[PDB]
Amino acid sequence: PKKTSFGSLKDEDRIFTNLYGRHDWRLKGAQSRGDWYKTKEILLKGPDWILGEVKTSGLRGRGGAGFPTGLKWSFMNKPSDGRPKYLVVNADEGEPGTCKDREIIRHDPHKLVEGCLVGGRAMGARAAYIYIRGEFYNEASNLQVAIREAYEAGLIGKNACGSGYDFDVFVVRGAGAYICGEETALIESIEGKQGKPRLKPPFPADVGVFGCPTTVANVETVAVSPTICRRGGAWFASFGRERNSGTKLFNISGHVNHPCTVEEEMSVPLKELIEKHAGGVIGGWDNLLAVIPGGSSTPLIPKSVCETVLMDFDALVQAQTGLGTAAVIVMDRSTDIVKAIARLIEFYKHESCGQCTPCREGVDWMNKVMARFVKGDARPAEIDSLWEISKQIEGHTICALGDGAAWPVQGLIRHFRPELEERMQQFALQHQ
Amino acid sequence: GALFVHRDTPENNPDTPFDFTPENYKRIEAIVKNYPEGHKAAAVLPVLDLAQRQNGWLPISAMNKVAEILQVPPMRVYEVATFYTMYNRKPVGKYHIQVCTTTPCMLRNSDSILEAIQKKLGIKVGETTPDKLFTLIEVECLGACVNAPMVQINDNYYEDLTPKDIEEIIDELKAGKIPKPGPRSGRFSCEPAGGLTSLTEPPKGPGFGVQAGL
Amino acid sequence: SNLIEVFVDGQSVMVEPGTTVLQACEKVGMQIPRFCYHERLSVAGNCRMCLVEIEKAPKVVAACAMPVMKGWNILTNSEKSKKAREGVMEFLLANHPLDCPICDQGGECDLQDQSMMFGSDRSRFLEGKRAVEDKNIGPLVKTIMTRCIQCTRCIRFASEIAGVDDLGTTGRGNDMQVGTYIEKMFMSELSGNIIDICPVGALTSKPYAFTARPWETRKTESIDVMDAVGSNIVVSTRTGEVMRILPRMHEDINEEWISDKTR
Amino acid sequence: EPFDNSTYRNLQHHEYSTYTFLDLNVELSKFRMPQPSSGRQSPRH
Ligand SMILES: Cc1cc2nc3c(=O)[nH]c(=O)nc-3n(C[C@H](O)[C@H](O)[C@H](O)COP(=O)(O)O)c2cc1C
Ligand code: SF4
Ligand code: SF4
Ligand code: SF4
Ligand code: FES
Ligand code: FES
Ligand SMILES: [K+]
Repeated sequence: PKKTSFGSLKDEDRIFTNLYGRHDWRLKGAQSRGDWYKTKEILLKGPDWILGEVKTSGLRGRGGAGFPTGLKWSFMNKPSDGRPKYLVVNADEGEPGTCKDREIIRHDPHKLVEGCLVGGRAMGARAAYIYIRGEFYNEASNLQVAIREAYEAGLIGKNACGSGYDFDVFVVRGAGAYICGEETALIESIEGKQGKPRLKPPFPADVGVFGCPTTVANVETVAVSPTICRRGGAWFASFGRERNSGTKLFNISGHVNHPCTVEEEMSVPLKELIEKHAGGVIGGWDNLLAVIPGGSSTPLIPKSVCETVLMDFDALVQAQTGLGTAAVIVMDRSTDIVKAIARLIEFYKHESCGQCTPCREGVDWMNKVMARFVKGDARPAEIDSLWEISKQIEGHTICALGDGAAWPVQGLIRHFRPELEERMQQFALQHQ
Repeated sequence: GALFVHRDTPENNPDTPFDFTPENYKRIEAIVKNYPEGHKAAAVLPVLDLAQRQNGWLPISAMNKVAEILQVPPMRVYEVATFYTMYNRKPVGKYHIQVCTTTPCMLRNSDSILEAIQKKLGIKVGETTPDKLFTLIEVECLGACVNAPMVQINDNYYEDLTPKDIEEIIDELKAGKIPKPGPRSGRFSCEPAGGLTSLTEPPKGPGFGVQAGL
Repeated sequence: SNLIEVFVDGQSVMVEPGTTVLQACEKVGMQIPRFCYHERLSVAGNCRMCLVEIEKAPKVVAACAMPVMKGWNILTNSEKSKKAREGVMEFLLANHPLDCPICDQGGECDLQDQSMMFGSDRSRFLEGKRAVEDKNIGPLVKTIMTRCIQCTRCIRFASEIAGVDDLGTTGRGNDMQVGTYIEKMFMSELSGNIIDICPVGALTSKPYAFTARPWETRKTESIDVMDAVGSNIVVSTRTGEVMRILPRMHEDINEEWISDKTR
Repeated sequence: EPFDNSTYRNLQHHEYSTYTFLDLNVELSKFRMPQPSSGRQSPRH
């Protein structure tokens, strides 16, 4: 009735069986691994059944939102209105520490296109625009090879999978931006204009790409969608805590012996995951200083929090952080925490699209202030000023990049203020 | 300098000779046909990228020529070129060297890789070699963070880099030999160095764990 | 029958569905502070000063773009809104140049006046300000682009009321600059109007540049005679001399614009 | 045909070209069904 000891998943329930590219990633290998099997029956079941089984799965947005993917995808169950319906798969993967999208695309692309096909059918979309980032040129070419194989096999195109539905997938390359990862900015960049995000009184379900309805979904979420249809929401709901189901991927990087990727069951203990899959923190677990749970946007937590925390949405939310993209970055006692965070703010300043004032001016201001903090040329009152500034841009920006840049500062301040104090005192008496 | 105001120069002038090869033209029209009719302006980013491939760097003439074929006003084309980072508004030298400097890849001593390139090339961060072979600049996160410090040579990822390993890569480019894309270590793509902690069993065939219904 | 009902500061207001929060607040009389939102041009959202607190709602909404619905109490003077306005202006005045004594907008600058009403009384920005090279767009428009706040009012005006697409925004981040990239004069019969819409002294008039101050000129309404449209103008006279011909508002004849030959 | 889990068979990306992505995109065009028409030829027309 309850699998309290969540984690230690087995190979049978793993989705991306070809994660490390140890099997044929072409159509032949994907069909061998169990892809494109009874797809027509999924198509013939009807979009309501596809949406309904997603709610039973309790799938949450694996892109940094954690939204109830079933509820979100239900927004195009509305009848047709003359305008075409479009699906969009986010594949930017610009958040630091995030590598999962790269691996699925270049090692199991056929799952992705099938995900667009079943996803489009559920939401009634006409075509899927996979927005792969510009850097992933080899990945994009690998993705297109699978698309051509699917087109020749008759899985996609006119009468997709022999079910009457006509679905097409256009893989659109990026031109280099982290803000393109944002859903509305991605919708913007597809349209050909500058990649600034658009405000939302409206929503992509009503007004979106070319003005037609759209829904930006992460690569992982759509990729696991067909297997959810095959194995059921009940099978998917079995894993993970309540409201925390599924087997989210994990990108472990930083001061680990063997940084890697693993598709571990959700709500896994953080210590357990690092110990076996990654190999443990360099210099032993006691050498840990701080950990980035789910990417740069997610605030850091110290080792004391790291002692026992389940890797999921709710457990991290009560731990003053978020799951985000499950990008676990560890930082040992040899890591300059202030320098590392300042680099993250530097990245955010170099990636802000400059549209709204709080993100255009606040992030740059926070960059300059944090630069002084690294050198120590400041005063203790500046820490509080940095806190107020980070709150001023929080929730006042068009997209969640401003909140995505304010959280690391808030995370650093509330957990390493004595380190900041010591550095400033060190600067003070040195320059006497 | 990354300046966003183009001042006319003999090298980069609106009369600079640029056009599209016929093979590029059929590629362009296929790009435009991917988008719905009436919104052909959406092809600005891929088409402008096409001009980059056959020119290395795009001058103002390339950005104007993209405007004519796509009917987009030149100002909007200028917006896209300056906003996105990849578009080289200034000439670059053959192999473009991009080094990640974000925290996840810097935590594993990425500056050692940057220092190694600096020593072998002799070119300081930002400029280009006199023979126009390497253009060393730093870049933000490129996704491959679980892999060790890496580079983005031209259009290839070289992960799990090590200061001597990039020395081999540079001389291979200097001699014309292409370095193999992928990590420069035992790890193939992203697997743990010690061994496969998961997916050690043959994947189950079609129909496994499949409900009765569908 | 379609009129939905909202509570601007608690007082009930009848609003046509689809009405933005900003217009609903204007119905009572409260004018939400704004930079990017110009009534004639489209709505953008770069301003971020139109932010207001909706009752029992945790996120401050942008009144320039949010359409109201049933039973909303737009708390204009709520504390959270006031903190938001101070924060947004603090960012605006962070990199603004100290040109008030030498800026023509001095005395009629929206940034100046909104600082007096909705803004702090000091600065906590102990950094180095940014500077942006000037651009030339013709012998009519003063362009000190360092004072610009990227409200994109000029961009919207050029692409909507002028029809020519030569003003845009180049680059990202704080280094983003609004201009025309390649040097080119922004020339149209309505070119001089970008002086009026610009809330700061970034775009001002070269012929009148720093010859008078707004608080010392006497404004006299009149009718333009250069063209047959008969646009209503406000001729500003000081010490028996004519410096500026500003457009008036009529909503039928000239809306809020005049031709360059008129100005 | 084994469980050759010690081989990374995804090596096709090594021998790719500058124009590879746009090349097989063009070859893939014939499969694509006609795009929807928004009426006018451009948002400005
Ligand atoms: C600055 C920023 C960057 C983002 N980058 C990505 C990204 O690279 N991939 C992604 O899937 N979602 C990204 N998101 C989240 C999207 O905006 C959106 O919420 C999500 O893609 C929706 O799909 P999902 O529900 O499957 O996550 C980003 C958001 C922000 C604010
Ligand atoms: S938060 Fe930054 S990236 Fe997002 S819309 Fe505002 S300025 Fe652009
Ligand atoms: S634009 Fe306004 S704030 Fe800026 S210098 Fe002129 S008067 Fe002062
Ligand atoms: S120049 Fe004036 S109108 Fe144009 S964006 Fe800057 S402040 Fe706004
Ligand atoms: S951290 Fe080096 S690539 Fe993202
Ligand atoms: S008024 Fe709505 S953002 Fe400027
Ligand atoms: K002005």
